[PDB]
Amino acid sequence: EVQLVESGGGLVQPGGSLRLSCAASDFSFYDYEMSWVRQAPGKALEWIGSMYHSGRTYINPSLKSLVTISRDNSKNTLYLQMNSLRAEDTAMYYCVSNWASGSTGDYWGQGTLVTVSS
Amino acid sequence: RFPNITNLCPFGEVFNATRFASVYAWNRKRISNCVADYSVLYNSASFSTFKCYGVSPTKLNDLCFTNVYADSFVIRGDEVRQIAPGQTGKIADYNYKLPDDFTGCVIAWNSNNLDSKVGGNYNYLYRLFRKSNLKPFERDISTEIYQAGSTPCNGVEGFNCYFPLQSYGFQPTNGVGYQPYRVVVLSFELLHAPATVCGPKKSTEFLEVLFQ
Ligand SMILES: *[C@@H]1O[C@H](CO)[C@@H](O)[C@H](O)[C@H]1NC(C)=O
Repeated sequence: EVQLVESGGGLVQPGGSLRLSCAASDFSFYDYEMSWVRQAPGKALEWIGSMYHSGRTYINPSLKSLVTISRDNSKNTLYLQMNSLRAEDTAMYYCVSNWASGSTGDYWGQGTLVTVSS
Repeated sequence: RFPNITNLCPFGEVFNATRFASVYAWNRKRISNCVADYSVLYNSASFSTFKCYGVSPTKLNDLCFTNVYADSFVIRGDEVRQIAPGQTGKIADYNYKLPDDFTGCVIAWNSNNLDSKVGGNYNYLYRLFRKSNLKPFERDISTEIYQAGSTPCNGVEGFNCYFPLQSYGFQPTNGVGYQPYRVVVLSFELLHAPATVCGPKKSTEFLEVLFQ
C-alpha cells in the first residue's frame, strides 16, 4: 500500500496561492530528507525545496521568494505553500523522500495535480 | 561457502540511472557475485575520465575482489580532478573523500545533455563547509548551522551563521568547467575471504584503457 500521500491541490486563479500537504506512514521518511518536486507539461523534473531531518529547509534559489515548507511532526505531515501562482506553476506536485540520493535511493509519493488558469 | 560467479555485473543500474545523487548525499551500491567485464563497460559510452588507482589497469579483466562498491553523484567539470587520492577543495574536503591508499577506478562523463536546463537546473546540491574534513568514504547529510565567524549561532541561521548546502546551477551554455559531470567511483574491496567479483574467464587484457 501507499506510504506517501499528497493532498491539497486543484484549481487556482493566477495570482492565487495553494497549500499542499503530504502525509507519511512513518517519521523515518524524514530521514534524512523530504522534498517537494514538481513536473510541468513540456518541462523537466524540478526540485522545489526540501526539509531535512533537523527541521531546517532549503529552497530552490530561483523560487525561494514564492515558496515555504513546514512540518507537523505529530501528524508526520509536510506542507508546501506557494504564492503568486502563474500558468507556469501548473504541474504534478510530488513528495519525495531522500531525493538527493538519486533515482535509485529515493521514495516517491503518488502526486497531486495543481492547475492554474482563469 | 564460496559464491557463484556467473551473472554479469549490473553496472547499467548505476551508470544508466535516471537521476544521480547530489554529491553531499552520494549514493553507494554494493556489487557482488558477478563477472565484471571492464572492456564492455569501457566501450559502453564515451567517458571523459577513466583512471584507476592502487591496481594495475590492464589486469582488470583478470583480477578478483571480495566486493565492489559503486559510488555515484554529480559535480561540475572543474571539480572532477578532486575525485582522486590526496586532493583538496570543497568536494574532497566536505563532500566526497577518497583515501590515500585508494583501490579502484574513477569514471566520469559530461552530462550537459541530461542534467542542465535552459534557465538552470538547481536540483543538485553540494556542502559548502564543515568544521573538519571528511574522513575517507564518509557521508555527511546533516544540516547544522555552521558558525562562520565569532557570533554564536545557538542553532539559528543568520549573521555569520550559514545553512551548509548550496545548489549548483546547470545551464547548457555554461562553460565546460561549470557543466555537470556524472561520476562513478568503483571501490575494490580486498578482504581475506573468497572473491565474489571476477573478470571474465576468457578475457582480453584490458588494454583499451591505456589509449585515451
Ligand atoms: C546504458 O545504456 C546504453 C543504451 O541503452 C547501453 O548501450 C549501455 O550498455 C548501457 N550502459 C551499461 C553500463 O550497461
